[PDB]
Amino acid sequence: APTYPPPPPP
Amino acid sequence: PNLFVALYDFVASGDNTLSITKGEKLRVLGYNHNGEWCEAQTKNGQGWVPSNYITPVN
Repeated sequence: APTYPPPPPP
Repeated sequence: PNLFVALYDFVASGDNTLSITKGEKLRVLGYNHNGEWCEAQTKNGQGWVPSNYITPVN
């Protein structure tokens, strides 16, 4: 998985 | 059971992430260590999407 956080949902 | 639907569009930011469209169905394989990313399968391929961007359906 990506090391960075996912975007927040709207 | 691992059958889900996308709540929001998500554009792949590279690094094994998968683009998904609202309304699209996915199969979930699992989650990363903190549950923030979900590894999923759709007709467009397989990759990581935000866990919050999807939900079970049926």
